Amino acid sequence: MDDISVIKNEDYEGSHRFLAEELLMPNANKTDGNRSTMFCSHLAQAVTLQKAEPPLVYTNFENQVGKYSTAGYRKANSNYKVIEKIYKNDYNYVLIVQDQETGEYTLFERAECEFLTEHYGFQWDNDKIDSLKKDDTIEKDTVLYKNTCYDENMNFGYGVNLNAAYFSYKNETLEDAIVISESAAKKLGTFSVNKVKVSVNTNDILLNLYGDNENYKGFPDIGEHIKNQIIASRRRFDYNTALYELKNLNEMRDSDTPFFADGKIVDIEIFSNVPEEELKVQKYNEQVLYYINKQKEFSNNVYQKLKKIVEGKDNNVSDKLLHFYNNCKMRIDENISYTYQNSKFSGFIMEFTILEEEPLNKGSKITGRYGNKGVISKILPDDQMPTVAEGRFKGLKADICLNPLGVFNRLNPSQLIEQELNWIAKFIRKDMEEAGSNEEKVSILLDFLNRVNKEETELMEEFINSLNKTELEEFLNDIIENGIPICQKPFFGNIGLDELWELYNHYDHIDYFKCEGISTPLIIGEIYMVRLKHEPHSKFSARSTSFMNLRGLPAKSKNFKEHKDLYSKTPVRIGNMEISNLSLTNEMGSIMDMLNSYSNNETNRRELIMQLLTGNPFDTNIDLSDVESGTSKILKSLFTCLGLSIDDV
Amino acid sequence: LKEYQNYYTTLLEHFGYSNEIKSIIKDVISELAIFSGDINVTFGNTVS
Amino acid sequence: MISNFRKFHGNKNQEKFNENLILNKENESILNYLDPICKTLEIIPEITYLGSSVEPINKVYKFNKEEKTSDIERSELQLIKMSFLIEKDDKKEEINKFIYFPKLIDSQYFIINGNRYYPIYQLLDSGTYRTNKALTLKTLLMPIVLREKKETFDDINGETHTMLNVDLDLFKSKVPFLIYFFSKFGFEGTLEYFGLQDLIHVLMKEDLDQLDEDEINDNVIFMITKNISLVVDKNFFSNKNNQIIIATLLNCFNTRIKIDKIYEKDYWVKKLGGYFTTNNSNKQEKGEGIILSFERILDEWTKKILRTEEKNKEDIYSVVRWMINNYLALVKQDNMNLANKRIRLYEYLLHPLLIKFSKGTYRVLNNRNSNKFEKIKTIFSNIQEGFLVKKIINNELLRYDNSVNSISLFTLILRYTQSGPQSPFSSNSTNNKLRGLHPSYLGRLGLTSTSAGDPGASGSLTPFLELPENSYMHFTEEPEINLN
Amino acid sequence: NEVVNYFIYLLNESGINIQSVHSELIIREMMKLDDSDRTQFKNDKMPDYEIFRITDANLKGDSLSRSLLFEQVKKQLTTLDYDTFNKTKSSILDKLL
Amino acid sequence: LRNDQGNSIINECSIKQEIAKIKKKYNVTDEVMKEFINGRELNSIQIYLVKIYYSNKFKVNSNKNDIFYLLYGMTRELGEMNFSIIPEILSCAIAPNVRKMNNRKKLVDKIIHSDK
Amino acid sequence: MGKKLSLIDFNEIYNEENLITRANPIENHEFSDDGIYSERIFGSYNEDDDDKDIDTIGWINIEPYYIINPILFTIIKKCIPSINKIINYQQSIDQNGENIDLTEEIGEDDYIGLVKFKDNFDDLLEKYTDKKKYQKEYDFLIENHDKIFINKLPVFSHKLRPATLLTGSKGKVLAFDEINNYYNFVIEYINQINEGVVSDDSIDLLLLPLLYNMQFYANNILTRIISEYLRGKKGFLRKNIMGSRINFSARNVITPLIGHPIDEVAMPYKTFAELYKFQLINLISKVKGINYNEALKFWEKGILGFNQELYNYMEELITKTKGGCTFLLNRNPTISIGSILYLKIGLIKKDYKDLTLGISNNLLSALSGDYDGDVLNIIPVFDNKMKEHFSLLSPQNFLVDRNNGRFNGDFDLQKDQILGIFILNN
Amino acid sequence: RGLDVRSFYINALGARKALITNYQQVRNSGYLTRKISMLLMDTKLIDLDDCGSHENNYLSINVENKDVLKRFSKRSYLNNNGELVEIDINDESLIGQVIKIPSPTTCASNEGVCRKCYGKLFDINKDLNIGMIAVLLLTDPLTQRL
DNA sequence: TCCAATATGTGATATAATATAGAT
DNA sequence: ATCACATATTGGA
Ligand SMILES: [Zn+2]
Repeated sequence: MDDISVIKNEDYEGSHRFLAEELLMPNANKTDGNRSTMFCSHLAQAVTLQKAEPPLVYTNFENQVGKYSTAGYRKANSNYKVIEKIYKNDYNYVLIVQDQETGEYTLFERAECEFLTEHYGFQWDNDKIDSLKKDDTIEKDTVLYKNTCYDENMNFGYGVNLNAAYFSYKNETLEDAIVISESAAKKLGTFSVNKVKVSVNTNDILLNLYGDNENYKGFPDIGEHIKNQIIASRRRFDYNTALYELKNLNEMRDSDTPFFADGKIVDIEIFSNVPEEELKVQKYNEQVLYYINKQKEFSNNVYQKLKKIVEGKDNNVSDKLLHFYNNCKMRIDENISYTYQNSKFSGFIMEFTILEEEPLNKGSKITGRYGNKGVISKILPDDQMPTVAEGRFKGLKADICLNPLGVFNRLNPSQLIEQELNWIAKFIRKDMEEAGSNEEKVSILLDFLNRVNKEETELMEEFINSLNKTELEEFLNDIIENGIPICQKPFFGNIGLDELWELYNHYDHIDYFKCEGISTPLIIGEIYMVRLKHEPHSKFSARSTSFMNLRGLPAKSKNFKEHKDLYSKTPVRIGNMEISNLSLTNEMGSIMDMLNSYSNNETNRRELIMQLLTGNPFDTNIDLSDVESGTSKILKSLFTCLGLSIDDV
Repeated sequence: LKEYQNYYTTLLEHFGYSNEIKSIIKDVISELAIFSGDINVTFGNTVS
Repeated sequence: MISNFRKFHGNKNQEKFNENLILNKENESILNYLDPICKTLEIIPEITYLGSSVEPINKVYKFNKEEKTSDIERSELQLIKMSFLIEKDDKKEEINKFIYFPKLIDSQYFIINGNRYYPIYQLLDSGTYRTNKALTLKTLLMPIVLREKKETFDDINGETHTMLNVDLDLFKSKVPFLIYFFSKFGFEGTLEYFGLQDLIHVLMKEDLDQLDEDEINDNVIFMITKNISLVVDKNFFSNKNNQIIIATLLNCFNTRIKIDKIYEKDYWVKKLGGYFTTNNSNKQEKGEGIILSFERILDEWTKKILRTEEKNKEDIYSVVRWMINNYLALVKQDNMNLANKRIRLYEYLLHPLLIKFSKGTYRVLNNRNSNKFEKIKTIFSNIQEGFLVKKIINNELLRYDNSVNSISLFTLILRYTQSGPQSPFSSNSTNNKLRGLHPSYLGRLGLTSTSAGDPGASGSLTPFLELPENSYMHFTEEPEINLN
Repeated sequence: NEVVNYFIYLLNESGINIQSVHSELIIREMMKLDDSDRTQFKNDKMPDYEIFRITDANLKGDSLSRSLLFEQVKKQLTTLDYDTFNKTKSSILDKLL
Repeated sequence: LRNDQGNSIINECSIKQEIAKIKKKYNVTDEVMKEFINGRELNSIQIYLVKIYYSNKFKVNSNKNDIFYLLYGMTRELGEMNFSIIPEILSCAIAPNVRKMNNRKKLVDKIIHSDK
Repeated sequence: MGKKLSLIDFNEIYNEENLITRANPIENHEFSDDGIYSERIFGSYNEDDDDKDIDTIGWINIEPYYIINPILFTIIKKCIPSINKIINYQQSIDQNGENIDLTEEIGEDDYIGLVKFKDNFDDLLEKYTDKKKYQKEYDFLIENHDKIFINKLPVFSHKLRPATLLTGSKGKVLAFDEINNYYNFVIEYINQINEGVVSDDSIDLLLLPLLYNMQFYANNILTRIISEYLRGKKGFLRKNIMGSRINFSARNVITPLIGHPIDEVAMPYKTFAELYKFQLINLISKVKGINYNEALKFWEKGILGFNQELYNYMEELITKTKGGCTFLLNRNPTISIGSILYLKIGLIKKDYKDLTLGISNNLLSALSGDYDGDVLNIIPVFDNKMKEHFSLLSPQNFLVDRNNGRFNGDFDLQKDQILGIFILNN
Repeated sequence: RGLDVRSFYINALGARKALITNYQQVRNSGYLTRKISMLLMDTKLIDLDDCGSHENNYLSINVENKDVLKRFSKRSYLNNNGELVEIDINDESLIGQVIKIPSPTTCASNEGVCRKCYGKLFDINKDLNIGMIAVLLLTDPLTQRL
């Protein structure tokens, strides 16, 4: 309607106040709204990358996004002086500090990883806080610990830069799929952190899964890694079964309850309501006693060292420091009792933080900045991929290969634009490398930049003029090898079709790359790639026999959440529409046998399991009984309570 | 290409809708798809 | 180094985010929003609101042998003391009750029960929002809705006129607003409250015969009955917004009527009580209780958030007068224009406490033949320290941190949602308009930030947005229509 | 005679390519014969029939399973408006009960 | 949620396989098992010993006939070994008025000092 | 052949052993064996020794008083309007205490009571029935006059009525569905009606409203059973009678597979291992000469990491099975033909990390799906007869388009294969 | 070439419309296909050449255009001699005429549809359930096209 | 006097993965 | 809360 008439193009000139998420998308002017919405969702679906790189083609609004998002870095807002450092573990310690200006006392804790939810989290770069010792000084702006997304100069990058080409690789790119080289797969690796809790009571005992005959360890130490994908296993102890089951405590038995997780331990916390003396007696829980004494000694240290600070009347302590001191003092205090879910628990409860590096796998989704979703179809050797063997760029290989069929139909031209600009940037860098004069190099660079974005050209002129000759040489060399930054702001300052036309007509030498064994000359160029959360491990499920509901029908269990099982074991539902589609086969008897043996009837299920367990493995023929199904029994009872009874005519 | 389907249809009518001729149609589809993949990787396709 | 140039370019960027908007969650204080909910209980004459303040959190642990227990799950919370005073039959008791409330962590999060919960801004209309054949103002508990009905009334000369009769649907009954105003002030006092004592009159048939032809030429006459009639000035009838009042008045009068019955306030109170219940003996008491409840529909927070002149914000009757006299203009307003909308944070967190208080006070008001002090005590009998936290979590008012990455600016900090307490949005289809985008959203709300699971219900605020300072977090300092 | 033509014309307007035999089956299942016997079609003139909507067809039909397992269980079991007690016709879906 | 069925079916089928092996190994008929089971009541120490012998192979089933078949098989296989008293213990029946043997300090200390 | 809805008379079904006398479910901090959660009658939640099926039904005996059958109540409401005022009892009194209602504004039939209603049911039915609109309902009532009034109320198994006796620090908690309350209510009422001698004349105000409230509670019980347990997606009818949660099921992502037949797919390690676990245990028990539990131990060790022996067993099973270790693959929603396909496993993937079903590209159009990562459901088919029965969902049977009797283009070349063939031939 | 801020608003509004449409159709399609499938699940077929259906009872259809003629393939119709004869889709002589055809709706067999009323397609589709084929063939293109 | 329109009220019913927890 | 379905009054004819 005419309401949109209020929108005046002159009012929003040189303005980006209407853009929000789209600010991270270069050439947002050219992308369609659907792909932009997909990008906004992808930014949430993104995962932290171990080898995060600043974008080659950027909007310069990215570092602002990184700064104002507070979950990745920690900044000591005031000037501080390190009062003390106390170690809980080698991976986790605590720093007590004091504001030099205000005089208040505050606290800063470190850890190797931070967990967000489920199996999602990230590793930390704790080198700045680890360099700090007692009586050192923290400035007003200092990154005590940072994520891998931020580099040394606080530049923020949510993904990697990968050399891409639009190619049809043996029809492995049908619809939208990506084939990626192993070297590029290394750059697309992420972190996986899990907080798994194993609860032990007086009935159950741990098993010597880790160690030898002299050393009894039921769980890995802090530095150790997980073996056989089992954090621990527990056996219920009863005097009747103790004579035979307790012997060979080192090996697993069918009665044991195992707990599955994979990675490296980084923090273990044990809460024990058992008397410490009884643990001293028990050999199987000796490691638990050792870690309990470690936590108690750390709390004793913090009490002894911060009593003067907390209990000094003419002193100010932050609420965080006060709560920390109070919790540690409660833990060292006598008659302390721990409750889980508002219930006093028997035995103890152990919480493990486990960190691993998970790489790129088939079925994992990686996308660009323009809604170009893709599923990794094949991870191939980097040699068995398009290689160019003509010209100066010989030996260059494509890191990823994308589907070229419907690039125009997806209404996302910015993908092609970024690829083209990085492709011509390759030629600019090569021309710079061939020249032997630094002035010639900066002249070529300023020419290309002025052709793309003029403001970046002015800023680079200022930056180069300010640099020392050695610093300028380092700048030039790293630009030649690593790549040149090009700025394509989302809405104003982007490079359009006519600007690219001018660029292509000026640089007459630039032409399509001729690759080995490929008739069509194609273009390879760096584009930005981010990794999405959806993965083959996310929704994988495999159930044969699992826990049955109270009604005798299969149902899901919380075992996968509690890390008691490796895969989901979640039952699929056969919908009513699925029944209709299956009814195409007029063998309703076979469909009813399927549903009865798999779910409705217990006798048919037991018969099926027995036939598959004993008999001929290669030829399986089953005979099923005609006993009424449990679903029919429940129906009969419900209708009986209604006062109606279905009877066959 | 549009006529290919017709051929297949006539095939189904020529051999009396035999199960074997249906198996052969599926085999032809698989082989033609493999050769299509070969043509696509050797003769590249690109948008720019 | 390339990193140096990237940092330099980033620092030299002209366009910058509004830091104050990013840390606006720090600006909101719990006591300011908590005071009106506590004041709601002053409906009961015995209850007096002493006040609420945060109890000191500087308490330090001491070595004890008391066998105290601590949960494995860690929760960072604050404690709020609420102080009331209740006096019954010259016996006064001072009541103090403490409630736990989430404490802000990292300037944008709460930690409760070992889980990361992040608060979310809710988008809601400021006041007098438009719905099909109705204008609605949302109070703390009971929303006041005014519904319009197209009616036809024939002139004494025989020429029919089409007008609009408006009525309130409060307490599950369609009652004309003039009935409420008649019960409060009487028909004469109602005409004087609207300043219409010179414009409208009621007279006898013989008096009508005595009137000259020039007065009939300058007035419009509608005979209520054959015996009694009503006269309204022509200049008043020329305006349709004024025709609304005349149509409501015509709908109020009945065929069986008397001049002294019109002069009787008790007749209006009885008609109201009859609207709500059919028991003739208690109709007066029913109408009196209804008028009391109508007085209590308005809340002070609603008074403050309303942008109208304070003269119209004195009491509920002033608000109804302002709405009715400007009904035609207020009805013709955009529901999605951001100037007519606002964002709120801590307000929806305190709503369960308000619901509990309202239940208790409804119990005390409806109590019959029992000790008032006892029921007043029952109001604050089961108020527990963990009530607010448990109700916040279980009612899923707070959103769990499902973040997958380190970027929190766009997934948590700037997230706005239409769903929530007092939701103007629902999964029903007719609400489709709310899911769409409006031109006034430009420069203030993200255009492509919607969620695929529930389109339009969720989005993200633009970082460059600046809310007017000291404007109650409204998008605009002044509404869409300025009543020129 | 006119609903089949309307169906075909609307199918052409929509571009949906489905053969009219399947559409004729779809329309046939909606209609209910007042005699409820197919043999009356062998007679000289068309028998008495009434065409229903898709929801009313199985609810007003004579099959118990496809009606109970579909929609409006409450009104079927409580009231005889659908003549549910008189239904005796069989169905493959009966085996699922 | 109740316990899963599959693993219990595995264990039960293992028990059945073991009793079939026992029947085929010694050419046992129903009459020989009847001779071994004639007027035999369930004994707690006997089921404990049977659990001990097959503790590595499976878990004991609830049906008494299966336990008695396993008893005869254990008796034969133990008789093949030099063990002698335990098969005879399995064959006889325990008394209802079970009397625990008083602690023998000499015997207990002799066993404690024993190398085995 | 066919199914007929039939009224049932509880008088023949009633068993005195399944009689509930205690309305209060808890007794001495444990569930009462005479309550609605009776373990002796209904069974035990987690005990195999109780051995009580879900088919067990319990009874509440309201003798010697009778009640309207709730299921028929609605019908009666149409035949006799304002039946609620008739069954309810109300009387007024003077200061002296004489009944003073005088029946000025109420019909003589109203407010008589449920016992008077049963005594005067026939004449009242003749009074209020309208033939024009309710002749069929009146005939149905005549045919089933015996089922109209009943004295015993059934209550279904406690395993369907969830009841958990959870323990809390401040206090113990009992979690139950609302239906239980209603049941208990009924019991309480009948007890308070039966403890007083029925032969001795008592005040009607103390007894008749109790009967009316009992009728209301029974009506609500029936209504709640229909509106909660037996209707909708949540209802047992749609959820588990037609559909069901299926054992031996898997959920996998899809990825393109090349150089293989169209009906042959590549299956990951973990999914095939768990789905075909019992057959693999059989094969291991036969090969290694060990009992089945030790074979389960070996499978448990092989499911953790890739074991060459286990993969050799898997490929042996894939090669030597008669039907070919086939399965059914479906993409939700199954709103089109070809959504479910009867396919064959031809390869077991050798990488534990790779967990993607390798499906052929030509199969995408029939499934109406793309490589967007959405999970497809896999249901393995074991029985050979079932294999020959579900082979009608094989790609060969869908090669012929059922609309035209021609070749189905959904199984023809996709757009990329079309580009390749076009480059080759044109 | 680029875009303007007003054009960007229009584009984002269109994208929101698309998402809303997808969300609502996700709910509608299942309901429609469920109703039609539940009704047509019990359609059957029998191997009887002639069901005795009256020739006058064979309903009529108007060959208005070419698509209407395309709908009927492997379909019978009565010539002017009075004998049932197959319909050839290629012949244009039938256009502009109204033809009475043996139809499934006029089948007189209660056990199932005869070979005449279904057509020559019977032998092709006798392996699968007929009503399910029909409901799927109607419901897939309609929802996808919407 | 009747009636059709308006109005009120009754009733079925609803996607897709998913963070939990009322005195002595 | 959307769609259906059914009564209850009431202004209208
Ligand atoms: Zn026929």
